[PDB]
Amino acid sequence: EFTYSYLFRMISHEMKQKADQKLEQFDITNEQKHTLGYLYAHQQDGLTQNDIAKALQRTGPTVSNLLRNLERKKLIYRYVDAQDTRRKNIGLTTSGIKLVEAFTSIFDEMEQTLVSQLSEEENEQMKANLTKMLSSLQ
Amino acid sequence: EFTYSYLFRMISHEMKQKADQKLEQFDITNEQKHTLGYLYAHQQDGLTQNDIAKALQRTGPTVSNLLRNLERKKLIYRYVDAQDTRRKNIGLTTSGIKLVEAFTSIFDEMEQTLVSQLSEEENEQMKANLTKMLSSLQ
Repeated sequence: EFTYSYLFRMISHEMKQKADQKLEQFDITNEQKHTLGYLYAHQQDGLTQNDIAKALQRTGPTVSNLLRNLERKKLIYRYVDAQDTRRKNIGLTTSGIKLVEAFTSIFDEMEQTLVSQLSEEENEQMKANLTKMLSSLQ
Repeated sequence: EFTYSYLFRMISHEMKQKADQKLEQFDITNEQKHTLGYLYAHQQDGLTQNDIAKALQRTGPTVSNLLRNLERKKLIYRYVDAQDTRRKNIGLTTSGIKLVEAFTSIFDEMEQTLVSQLSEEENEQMKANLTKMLSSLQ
């Protein structure tokens, strides 16, 4: 019916689509998730908009628009940099951190939804056989 | 045990690397391969650069450049459409036809090599399960 090439390509595509759908249930886009995640990981010393734009490889306007959107929801905050007052640093809020932590539910729920399609034995057989297939491609 | 997410992602990644490797003998990029195959399947319809860019979901300048590359190799040619001279249609030369058939054979062989990793019963179950999981993801 279908080739493996087709099945794996479509599964890759649909996994990405489903993760995006689940992320949009938090009213978050992929770009926004990456922004929040960047702050979560890298805010310890104080980040400016320019730092964020350079790290994400996006334009100033894109980053400015992203941050305004997130700030309306109180997911990010700003504070003046006392040794460079021409610059604001951008931080992730307590609620922004909780939301980023909640994103992990997406991968987990997706995996459990796949596992639930099969019996425990069928899952073990399928993973063993996928592992064979993977090994042959390496 | 690994997750399905991990296994599917890695299988797709390794498929991509192996397909890229096998493509090297043909001296074409993945975009060029897609273009040639699209022409093979649809040139009878009278295809322009714009039709190709839309099918590929790539930008105009990228597609124009790719077509010049294929044309220097004499894999494709163009002809003005007498019913609409604003349009140049694209066709495969005989070498373009032969090249598509050659790489199709190689990729068909790659698929059969993957099938050969599992027994008949294992393949039947694997295709059935992958089909169900693809369905679960909508």
